[PDB]
Order: sequence, then structure tokens, then C-alpha cells
Amino acid sequence: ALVANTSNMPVAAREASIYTGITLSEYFRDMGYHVSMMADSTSRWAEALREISGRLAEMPADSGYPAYLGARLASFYERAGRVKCLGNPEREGSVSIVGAVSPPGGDFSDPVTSATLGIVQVFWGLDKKLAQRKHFPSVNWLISYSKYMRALDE
Amino acid sequence: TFGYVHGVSGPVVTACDMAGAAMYELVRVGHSELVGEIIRLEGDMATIQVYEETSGVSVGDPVLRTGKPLSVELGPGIMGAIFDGIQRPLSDISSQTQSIYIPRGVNVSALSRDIKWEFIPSKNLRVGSHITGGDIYGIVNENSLIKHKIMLPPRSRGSVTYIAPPGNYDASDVVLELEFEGVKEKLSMVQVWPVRQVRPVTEKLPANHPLLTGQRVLDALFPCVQGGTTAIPGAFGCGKTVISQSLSKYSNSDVIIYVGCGERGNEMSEVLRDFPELTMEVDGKVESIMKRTALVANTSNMPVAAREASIYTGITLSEYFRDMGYHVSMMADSTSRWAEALREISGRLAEMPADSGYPAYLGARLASFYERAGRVKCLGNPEREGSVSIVGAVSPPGGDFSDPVTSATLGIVQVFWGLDKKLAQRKHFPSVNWLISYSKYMRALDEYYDKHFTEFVPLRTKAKEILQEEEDLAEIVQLVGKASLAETDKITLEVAKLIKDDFLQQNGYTPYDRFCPFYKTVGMLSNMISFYDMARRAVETTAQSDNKITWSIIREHMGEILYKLSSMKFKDPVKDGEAKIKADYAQLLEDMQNAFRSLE
Amino acid sequence: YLSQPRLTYKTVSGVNGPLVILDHVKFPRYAEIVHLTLPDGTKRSGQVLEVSGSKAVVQVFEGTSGIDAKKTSCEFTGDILRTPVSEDMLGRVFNGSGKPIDRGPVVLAEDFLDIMGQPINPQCRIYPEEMIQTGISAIDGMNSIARGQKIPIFSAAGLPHNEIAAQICRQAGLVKKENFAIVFAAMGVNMETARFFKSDFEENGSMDNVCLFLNLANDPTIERIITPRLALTTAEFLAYQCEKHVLVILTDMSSYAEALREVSAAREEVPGRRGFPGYMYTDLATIYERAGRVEGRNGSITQIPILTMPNDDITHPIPDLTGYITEGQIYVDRQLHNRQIYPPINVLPSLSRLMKSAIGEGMTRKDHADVSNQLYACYAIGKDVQAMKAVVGEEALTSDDLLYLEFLQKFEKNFITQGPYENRTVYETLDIGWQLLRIFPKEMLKRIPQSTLSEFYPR
Amino acid sequence: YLSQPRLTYKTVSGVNGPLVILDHVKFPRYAEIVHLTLPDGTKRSGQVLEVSGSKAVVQVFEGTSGIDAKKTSCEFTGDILRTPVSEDMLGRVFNGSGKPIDRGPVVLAEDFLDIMGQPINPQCRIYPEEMIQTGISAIDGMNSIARGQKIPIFSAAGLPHNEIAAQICRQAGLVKKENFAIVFAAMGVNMETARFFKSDFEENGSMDNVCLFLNLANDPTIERIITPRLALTTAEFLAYQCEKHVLVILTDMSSYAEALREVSAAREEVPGRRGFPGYMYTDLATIYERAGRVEGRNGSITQIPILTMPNDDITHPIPDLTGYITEGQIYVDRQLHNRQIYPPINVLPSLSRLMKSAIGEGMTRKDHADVSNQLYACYAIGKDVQAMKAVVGEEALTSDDLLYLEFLQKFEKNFITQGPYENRTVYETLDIGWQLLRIFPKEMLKRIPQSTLSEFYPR
Amino acid sequence: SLQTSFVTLDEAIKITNRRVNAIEHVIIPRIERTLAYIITELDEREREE
Repeated sequence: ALVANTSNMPVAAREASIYTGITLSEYFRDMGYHVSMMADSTSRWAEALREISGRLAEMPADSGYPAYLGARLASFYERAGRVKCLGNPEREGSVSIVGAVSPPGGDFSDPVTSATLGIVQVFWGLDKKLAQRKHFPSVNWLISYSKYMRALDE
Repeated sequence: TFGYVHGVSGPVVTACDMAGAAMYELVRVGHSELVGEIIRLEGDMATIQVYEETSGVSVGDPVLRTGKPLSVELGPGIMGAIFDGIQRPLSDISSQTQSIYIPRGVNVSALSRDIKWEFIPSKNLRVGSHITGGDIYGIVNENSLIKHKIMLPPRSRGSVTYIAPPGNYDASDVVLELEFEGVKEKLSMVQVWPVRQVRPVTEKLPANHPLLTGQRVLDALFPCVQGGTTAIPGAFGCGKTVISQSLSKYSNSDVIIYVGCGERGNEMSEVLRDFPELTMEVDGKVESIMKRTALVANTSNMPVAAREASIYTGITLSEYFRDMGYHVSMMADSTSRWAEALREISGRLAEMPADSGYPAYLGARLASFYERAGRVKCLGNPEREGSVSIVGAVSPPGGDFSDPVTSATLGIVQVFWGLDKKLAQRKHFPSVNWLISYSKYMRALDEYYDKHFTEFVPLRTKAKEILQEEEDLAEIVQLVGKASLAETDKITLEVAKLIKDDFLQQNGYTPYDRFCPFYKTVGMLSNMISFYDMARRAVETTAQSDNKITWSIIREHMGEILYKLSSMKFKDPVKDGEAKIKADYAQLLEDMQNAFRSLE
Repeated sequence: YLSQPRLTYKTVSGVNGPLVILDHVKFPRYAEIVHLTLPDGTKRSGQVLEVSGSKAVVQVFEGTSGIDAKKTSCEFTGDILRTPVSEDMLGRVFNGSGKPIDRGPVVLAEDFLDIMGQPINPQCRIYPEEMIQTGISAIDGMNSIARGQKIPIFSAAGLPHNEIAAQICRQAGLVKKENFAIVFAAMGVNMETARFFKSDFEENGSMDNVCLFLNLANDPTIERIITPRLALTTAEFLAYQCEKHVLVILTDMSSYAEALREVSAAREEVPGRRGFPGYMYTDLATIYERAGRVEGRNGSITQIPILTMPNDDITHPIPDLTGYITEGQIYVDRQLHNRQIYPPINVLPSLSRLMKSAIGEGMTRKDHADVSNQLYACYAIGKDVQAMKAVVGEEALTSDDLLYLEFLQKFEKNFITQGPYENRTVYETLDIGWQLLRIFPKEMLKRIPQSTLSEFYPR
Repeated sequence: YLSQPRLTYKTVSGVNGPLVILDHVKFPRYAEIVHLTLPDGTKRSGQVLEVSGSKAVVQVFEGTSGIDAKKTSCEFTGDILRTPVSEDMLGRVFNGSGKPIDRGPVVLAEDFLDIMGQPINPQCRIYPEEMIQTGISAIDGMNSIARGQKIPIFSAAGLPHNEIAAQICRQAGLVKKENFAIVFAAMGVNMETARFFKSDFEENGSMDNVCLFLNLANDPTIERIITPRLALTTAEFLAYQCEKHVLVILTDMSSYAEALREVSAAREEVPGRRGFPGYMYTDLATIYERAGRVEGRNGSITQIPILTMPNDDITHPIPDLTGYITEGQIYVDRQLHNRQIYPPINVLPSLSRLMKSAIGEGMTRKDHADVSNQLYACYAIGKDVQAMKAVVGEEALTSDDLLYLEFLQKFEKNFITQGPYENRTVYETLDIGWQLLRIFPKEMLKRIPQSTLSEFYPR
Repeated sequence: SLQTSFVTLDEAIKITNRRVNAIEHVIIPRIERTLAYIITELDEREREE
């Protein structure tokens, strides 16, 4: 199933899209299915937060983003995970989150990439200089890491 | 027409009881009548930006409202005067006060009202005739060079009800009266036009007529066209004086305007001192350049509003004469200093900064500045035409090209006369870099060149190819020493030197080389390129075997020809007429063709 | 329709930069258009960007110079900027505000459309599956254009990006071996650029299918952010209501971005990078995403949002945010132009994000994808060889390196160089590709399967 | 004169840092000077920075501690800050406020001038001509100061920029092929250096022609802002009204700039580039450009602003904004100081754009320009040879290289190295130059015309 | 003797020129790009402040 909240649609709706997606994922998680949802943007959600925060005349933090950006991303990603379900039937499910981020210029320094990397446990960094050579997928393989190597060794 | 000062927070004055005011209107604040503008308005209160010092301004002081926004006074007496960036005559302030200072709140009319000008009506108009905007109804005789044509102000029209008879009138009298829908307008010889507004034209035309400057370089290789826009770097050692003097002295334009934006006091003194001493032959008589020039002078310590406004004041004066059918050439001494003044105001207004601290609209302001230049078809029934050229200079801090002001300028101007300092150190003038400089009017002028000169275009193409090859060969020569080098490359290297020495280089302090007429410039290049082709053929047709021609052989064989080619720059146009110079150049062509023939 | 009389106000509260603030307004409407008359009779217009109680903030398009506080007269239209549109706008020339400047009459509307438009329902949007033949090998081969695709040309001041766009307008056809309606928004440009395109469109004999919108460097900077929507609004009428295939070209989008930045600073909005609004992306999407085919209708809109890259900075917010929205870019540079190569299109940093589906069996030729990918590999390596050779010297190279230097040199002059009037087919382009690929032995063509090399390589 | 009784107010709305906010003030002026009397009888000065209706806001020159809102009285003078000026004040030492600190009397004025003054009308500005010799060879025979130019000394923190400035005051004067005065202002100077200037000027007999202003580091920061205005106000009186030539030395403009930033903060202005006010450019020009020659008068003002480079970075706004509007630079280095060379001035990065007019026949000596040009080339070459020596050794050098190495060693030891108490006039400096040039045979002195060599080279 | 010194020098010239070329084509361009990046990002931080 898929959710469309395209770039030329209302910017506020970008927040509802992200939460709607994960909420749907949890529902199926509860039924004993393995769910692997992915929001292909993230930065567009944080961008919506910045635009609204501006209209609200809030005090911004790093690079114009709301101070609570990290709070929103942390609580979003922590809804992922393999769980034992509630309910007498003893189901087992999971929600994975594979989220894209769109750093401006490809510079992994913006508040969204920085905050995201402190939350996610697998970092699939891509290198624009590999994409220019059509070396796809453009994975850098030097800055990427996965903290699940030991978990899967068994 | 008066309001009152409510309070002062520095250079910003808050007015009360000033409901009847428009944004970017003008006010004279306080008992000294300080010049300022209204920016923010709220209720019956207004926020005034004062250009000059506000020390001494009291709460309750009067403010006189002036209906017109920042505007330039246009009429007789504009020529020969030096103005402040906001159109204040400096030569009258210093002479009507006997002071050395510009008085705070000084209020001297831009054009004096004590001069009785010689005014002649057009003699075609009668009472009851129809006149429209841009029409000329009489001419003022200022001096021997420029006739000052009196135009009906734009956005005005109607039936003529009074025409002044021929006679001597000052700028405060009434010369023409016209009635539109029962409303009579009394017009003097002076019109007022907002400086930020573009004076309308019938149509904007393509620029096709060359700007005939006196330099062989910056013409033959890098043409400028009347109505075109160029940029010139401004560095201490670049030798920018050569262009300034050559452009104002011998150009085929009619009116010269020199605009300072905010330079060092001593630099403004050099311009103000040099210009009055420049002369040119006109009808056989030597006339002062100041009889067909106007100058706007602004030093770095002038009010920032004037330094920012100076650039628009200049071009407004330029368009004023453009509408007369004259070709006007305006030089902005430093558009970088203008951008500095503009950034200062943005800072003063606490505006959000953009690239390298400059206002977000920097590019829009520069783009709309240069767009005002060009050849136009004028307004009014006389069906006259004219043009404005801009040769504004850029001087970014550090000499870099990354500064948004120079980067934006280069994306707007169609010709770049890149100057260098290394050439000056080598005593090679004019100091033109050649590899950096370019001109994008080469195609636009192709029609003119074909019609009048024919061979100029292939010559300039070959000339740039020869000079570029000399640069391309630089690595080969360094690693070889001209030993393992083709004889055809030696021709390129030595002929390219000949070009640099006895063509692109010009000595403006010699009476014979003060001005190089175009027909002489193309003559000089034609013979050098013709020699190049003959030398290439002499080697190439004999380079197979047995008996070959080399560059050393050519030099030994026809050394007199190489001398004659170098001597061509000494043909003084003042004593040797057009027919004589061409005749001598034709003889060189014959001498050369026969010299090579003896080798085969 | 709106039957109630309009109200006129003389209640201007104050003026702050480009924003005129009115008070005592009855039931202010958000994003409604206001017409105002200055004391001297000048007429100007603006849009309400904020309402609160009895106050409304009007952004004036022409500008706020000369706006009074006591005599200014404003009237509220009662609706959003809906503009007249008709099919017979083709062949007309308009200014940046949508008014005619060709001495013809005003538009005799077939309808009035909201300049803001509406997002197309993604469920009815149909994925592009048609290729446009641009005739430029640098594009048709390695970065194909689909009908409905969004492909700006990233350029830099002084480069012939205006000539490339003009060329595309004349020799852009189909690979099905068709008359495109062109809407050209000339914004933030000088007279010579607008006259260049206007003359070229007449020279091509296609003016009957060309609608021009002009907004020149000497025109107001606020109108420069509605002109694109005016052009697109016409395109939407033609493409989605009259089933006309439309090509929409927006001139240097950077003048749009700068005009937008001016508005952002004026309203004190939260900046992102280089002073541009934090919502610049959303605003750009509003402009760019008005493109593509819609299921059940035979029209399409193709966009070419050409933009100038400030200081050749590929990471500048303008090309950066555009790159995130559009399906790739053509990208020209100075390294090719400085060598008199035309078109000066640099394929390495370029891409077309629909090429993978618009080529191959049933579209062009089955080896299309394989030729493109191998050419990219060979071109990029040749550039790597120059980067090495610049330091180690030609004598330090082996035969494995000289092959890529030979490829690179022959590639640029045979494949990329064409000329303003050289119109090659896509089939000829691929054949040329093979002529360059056959410089290498089969073993080095590692991006191409043997099922392709065995058929095409032998020739 | 005004002859209007002064009003004293006890109405205070509040006190906030350096500012005291008054109430019910009658027709207050901006920049009006007022005097406070505190409950302890203490008197303090201040100046009105904002007047919003009846709410005048005054900045107190001294600290605001001890000021209440019930008993402190504020006397208004009815006027602005006008400095009493005379010829007699030459030979006096004043503090930043214009008060004597030399145990002498208060100045008995010849007139009162607004210290902000007025801009000099460019139409009557005369291009700089003759030279003012400093007595320091490194800046007389290499980068002389024209009688009317403005050439800054850039120094890093810790270098002897104050010792050189003091030496200039003791040694500077006219060429002498009674009408010369120096006005010296130190901004933000510490107590130890303030003693240095005062004692060094008095002991060596120079004080008769020096007007000294000392603004100490612990003095009110607002007084530091007027200090250079008082110095120039005096210079304008002495120069233009009393027909004499005035050399104005402004020491530690970087400390001025810091005090200016503090004033901006007091006004609650948003800081500009690197924390400095957006108007720093015009503020520096306001001070700097009040100098030069004027038509019809025999006086002149020159300036030698002295600026400490923060972090030794010439790019910093302070030296950048200064140099951008001045004519060349002296430039004091660090390597020369660590090598124990005094003065530590590096001739290669220095420049005086007006030297061409300062020197020559009728002003200094015929050969001045030729000696300078040849010495500069010889020093630059000697440094180049020295760099080569470090790579190839002494035995790898040829005879010409050894001559350039010998020149470099003796040039710095004899020509540049001087000592603080040796006064070298322009003619001795040139003769010393020739002693260095006669190291080379005539054929290697490429920049000196043969006519000059034949007259001066031998003997 | 001339031949041996010559061969050693020719290797010395190629090695020295290669190092010089790398400074010019690799190391400095990289330092200049880094410095320009730093300057731009610092101005961006100034703006948000």
C-alpha cells in the first residue's frame, strides 16, 4: 500500500503523510506480519516543520529548523522494531523503516542528516561522484556502516 | 505642506502629522532642511531616512514635504557642471559660499536661474497646433558643440496655447503653454524626472554602429557598439586612464558623462583636475572637453544615499540627452563602490543579507541598470534616434572575480575589456589581457563591417588565431628553445610578436598616435596578416625537400619589408591624408608580394 | 459568479517595503487580488498574503513607490487571480502580467483558471512512455527526453543555453519511425534575448503555435513570480482541456528564485541557504510539477526550466533544489564552450530519470541502454586519465590508459559536437556510439552483456 | 550664542545599562550634551542618542552605576558637542573628551566647531603634490608619503607599531629643500603606552609642534569615538584656517572600531558582517576623508591611520574596509621583528600610490624615482636568490646571484635598519640607497636610465 | 661519469616535477575548495544568527 503526498501538494500534509504511513505499518505489525515501510524523503517532512515554524514565528535552531526536530525524528523512528504483539493469539511482527534524506548539495552536515544519523542504526551513505559514473547503487562503502553485523552473525 | 518631527533614533527621523506623503517621497527635515526620503509609513506618521547628519534635529522641528520623489532637474546649464550624486552643483556651492565645505542642508538649485539663455523656437509650431510628449519646441544655444533641445516632458500632451518669441529667457520663465482637456500647463526650460524611472522611448533598436574609440586594441579585436554595455576592471596599475581619456576625447559619441560612485578623495580630485584640461579638435578649432561633458562627483565620505543614487543620476542625465537624438557615452568609475553603498543602505535598513553580505536584489538592480542602455528610436514627431553606452568599471576587493558584484556584472555586459597589471609592469599599453577579454557584438557589427570595409572580419579572426597560437606554443618553446620547432610555428611566434609590438601596442603620448582612424587600423592589420599568409605559403610550398625556405632565410632575404611593416604606425593622420596612407600601404603590399616571389 | 458590487477603500494603514497594509476591511479574503489607484492615476495590483481581523497585507506587483497613505484607493476583486485563457493565445505575445503587448486586443476568454492551479491526482497521472527526438546526440543518446518529462538545462552566464533551447524548439520531434505548441516565458532577461527567441520562432515558421510571455530585466521583480504560473496556466488549458501537446520553456529560473528571495526577505520569512526561503522547494514544486500526461487524455506538457548556475556552483540552492524536483538535467559548462564545442553539453554530471523506460525494444533500438551505459563508463574514465596524466605525464601512461584518452578526444568531437543546425536521428546517434565503443576490445566493455556485443560490435 | 537658561530635569523613566531614559523633556535634540548630578554630588556627562517624543534617551559617558530614578538631575545645555579650538592648543595634551590632562589651563577658544564637521567639497580638492619626509628611510626612499595622501600602517598585535608612530612624531617634517604640525590621537591605549607617548614627546622637544590626544583603554568607550573626531576637528582648524600643514596620526583604529560596535549594540542595532555595524564603511570614510589639499589655501592634512590586524589576517573587515578606501599601505611584518630589525617594515607588500607625485625634481631630488625602483627590484631579487641558496647552496650560485645576496644582507642592515633615534632625511636616505646600488656594475641596474647613472652612480 | 650522474638527475627531474605537478593539480585545488567551502558555510551561520 502506498501514500501519495507529492511535492506540489499542501506542505502541512507532509507531516500527516509520515505519521499515517507508520501508523498503517503498526496496524499490520499487530496482525503478525513483517512490515517494511519506507518514507522516501524525510527532509521534506522536516522542511514542512520549518515552513510552519516560520509562519508560527517560533525561535529557530540550527539552520532554521525547529528546536524540536530531533524530538519528532526520534519518536518516529522508535516506532520501528520486532515486537511480541498484544493479544491472546501471541503474534510476532516487525516494522522496519527505510527512510531517505535529501541533504542540500550532498553535504552530510544539515540538521536532518545529522539528527537522522544519530537515530538510525544502519547508514547507507551514497556518493554523488559514484552516481556521475553510473556506478549504481552509488554506495560510498567507506562512510557507511551497519550496527547489525554482530546480530546477524548467528 | 509642512509636518513635524516626532523623534530621532540616529539617521532615521520619525515624523508626525504627515498623512499626505507617498513612499520614496522627499522631505527637507528640520530648520537646516536636511535631505531625506520617506520609507515606512503608518497612520499619519512617517519614517524618514536622512542622508546627512541629524545632529541638532529637535522634536517639533518642521518637515517640508516635496511631492516629487528623488528626481533629476533637466534643462539648460546641465553641461559643464559637476554634480553631487543627488544632483547638487558642487561648482556653485563652492563658489556661492566661498567655503571649502558642502554646507549641511545646502539648498542650491541644480540649474541656476540667473542665466539668460538664448532660446530659438522651432518656428514650425503655432498656437492651436497639436504637440505630444518628446516633441521638440525650441533649442537653446549653449555652446559651439552641443545644442540643448527643449523637449516636452514625457507624460504630457495637448494643444499649444502660447509660444515664447525668440529671445533671452532664464530657467524660471514660461516658454510654452499647452492645454489638455481644459487644463493649462505652464512649462519652463527645465523638466523634472524621477531618477528611478526609465524615460520612455518609441522602440528599443539593435545596436549596429561601432563605437569608434581611438585605440587599435579594444577595437580591432574587441569591438564595442553604440548602445552596448561593457565592463572594465579598475585596479591601480591597470592603466584605466587610457580608456577614460581616449573615450572622452576622440569617441564618435556626442555627449560624455563621467559618473563617480564613491571613490577616494584624491582620486576624485585627479578626475576633476584632469577632465577640464582635456581638449579635442572639432571643426579645426581646439575645444575644451567640458563643453560637451557632464560629470557627477561622489567621494567615499559623501552621504550613502548619494553614492547609491549617483549611478542612477548619471544614467538619467544620459537618457535626457539620448532623447535629444545624441549618442551618449557614460562611464561609471567604480560600480563596485556603488554596490558597497547599496549594501550599506541594506544594512542600515536591517534587511536580510544574501550572497557575500550583499542584498538579495543586487542582481536585479544591476540588471535593470544596464538594460536602460541601448540604441532607441526617440519619442516625439521629429523621428530622431540616439543611444546610450555604458563602460562602467568594476573593482572588487582583492581583485577576485568571485564577488557577486563582478560576477553579476560579467553576466550582464556583452563586452569585457579585461585589463592587466603585468602588461603595465612591462610598459605595454594599453594594458589589455587579450586571453580574458571578449566582445559579443562581433556578429551584430558584421553587417556594418561587410558594407564598409569587407576584409576586416577575416582579419580579426586570423589575428586572434595567431595570438592564441602564440600562447598555445608557449609550453613547446619553454621545453625546446625554438630548436625542435616548426618553421611555420616560428612564423606564428615572431609575427604574433610583431602584432603585439607594432599594432596592439599604442603610444598615446605621441602626436602621430593620439588617434588611429579605423581605416588605418585595418590597413595595419591587413598588411601584417597578408605577410603572415605569404610567409606560411613560402615555407609550406617549399618544405618538401632539396630547397626549402625557413624563417631565418625570410628575415635575411626581406629585412627591409619587416622594417616597413613596423614603420606603418608612424603614418600621422594629421599630416598624411587617407589617400596617402592607403597609397603607402598599397606599396608595402606590392613590396611584400614581390619579395616572396623572388624566393620561388 | 460574483454578483455583489465590489468595495473600494481609502483605509491604507501603512506601507512597509513592498507590502501595503490596509485596515477597516470587511471580511478580508486570503489570497485575493486588489486593484489600487495612486493619486496620479497610476493603476497597480497586488495580492493579499495575510489577513487578520480588519487588517490585510497587500503585496503590490508593480511596486510601492508613489503609494500614498491618504489618497490611495484600493478595491477588492473578491476572488483569487483567475486569469482569462483561450486557445487563440497561440500567436500572441504577452507581458509578465498576462497582458497583451503585440498591439492586439485583450484575451477573449473561454474560461477563467486559478493561477495557482491544482495538483493532479496521482492515481490518474499516467507514467510517461513516449520519447521526444531532440536531434542532439548528447541528449537523444545518453539522456533521452520523454514527452511529459521535466528537464531543465543547467547553464552559466555567457554560455549558449538560449541557442540550445531555440534549437530544441525547431528540431524536436518523435522517434516513432506532430506539432508542439510552445509556451516561452522570458523572465529576467534583456531585450536581445527576448528578441532572439521571438525572431527565431518566426524564422522557424512556427509562430502560429508559439505563445510568448515577456518579463524583462527592466520590469517589476514581483511580477516575475507569477509569470511562470501564467505560462503554465495556459499550458494546462491547452494540454488537459484541448489535448494539445505543449512544450513549456522557462528562461533563467534564477531570476525567479531571486525575485522569490526578495519577497522572502521583505516578509521576514525563515531563510534556508544563501538567503532563500525555507519553503523554496515547495514553491518550486508548485511551478515544476505542472507537467506530465494524464490518463484518458491525449495531451501532455513538457518542461525545460533552464536556469543559470550562480558562479558555476552546482550546489547552489537554485540548481540543487531544482535537481531534487526535476527528472534530471542537461547541464552545460565552460570547459566545452571555451573550446568552441557546440552544443557544450557535459554528459558526466547529467541524467534523465525516465530514460530507463523510454528506450529499448518498441521505443528506439534494443541496444540503446547498453550503448549509453558503456559510453558513460568510457567518458568518465577518460576524464580520470586526464586528471592523472596532468601530474604523471603522458609517458607514465600505459595502453590501458591511452585507449580512454583516444576515446575521450574522439568522443567529444564526433558524438557531442554537432552544430546549431545538425539534426541527427536517435538511430544514427547509437551507430555513432558504436563507432566510439569499437575503439576498445570486447573484454573492456564491461557494462554491455555478450548478448549485445556479439551482434553490434563486429560491424 | 544662545543666551537661553538651561533646564534641569529630575524626571527619569528608568536606567538600562549605559542608557538613562528621561521623561517630560522639552523639545529635546538628538546628539544634545547633558550633564548629570548624582545624589553624592558626583557629576557625569552624557549625550542624547534617541528622542522619541518627550522620552529622551541619553547615554552616560561614564558608568551608570549609582544613578537612581528619583533624585539624579539632568541638565541640558541646549546644544551639541562643539570643541573649543585654537592655535594655542598645539603643544597641549588632552584626553578623549577634550579636557587638558597636562596640568595646564582649559583651552581658551578661538572658535567652536561641530566635531562631526562637514564633507570637503570635491570641486575644490587639490591633487597631492610635495612630500612630507618622515625621517625613516624604509618609508621615505621606498614608499614616501605625498603631501595630501592617506596611507595606513597595518601591524599585528605585539609588534612595535606604537614605537614607530612615536618616532614619526619626533622625526617627521618638511623636506627643507615653522608651518608644520602633528596631531596625534591614541584610541584605547593602555596606561603604560600612554606614558610612553607623553614622556617621549615631551623629553625630545617635539611637543611644540604636537597636539596629543590620549584615550585610555579604561576610559569611556563613547569618548573613544569622538577622540578621532576632535583630532580631525583640530587638524581642520589648524590646516585650513591657519595656513599650515598638519600630519594626523590615528593610532589603533582597531580599538575605535571595537568601541563603535559597542555603540551600535547600545542602540540595539542588529550586527552586520563579523559583528560590526553595517555603516562601518561610511563611518571610517567620514574620519579618513577629512584630509587633503584645498584650492586657494596653503594648508594640507595627511593621515597615517595605524591598524592592528586581528589574527594577523589582512582580510578582516577592519584592515579591509580601511585599505579599500585608502591610497596604498606601509605594512609592518613579524619576521623582520623576530629577526630584531627595527623598523620591521617589509618593502615588498607595501605601496604608496601617490609616490609618483611626492618625489622628483623640485620636490626631493632628480634620482629619487629611479633609486626607489632599482632598490625594490634588487631586494625582491635578493630574496629570490636567498630562496635559491637554501636549495642549491652557496657554491651553486653565480657572481650575479652573489651580488644580489650581498645586497640583501647589506640592504636590510644599512638601509632598512635604522634605530629609533637616528633621523635620516630624504637626501641621506637616497645617498644610502646609492651606496647599496654601487654594489652592482652599471649594466645590472636595468631600471635606472643611463643619464641618472652617469650623474649619481660614481663616487 | 656524465652518463651515471645524468641518469640519476633525469630520475630526479621526473620525480621532482611529478611532485610539483601534484601540488598544483591535486593538493592546492583541494585546499582552495576547502577554504571556499569554509568561508561560505560561515557566512551561512552568520545569516541565521
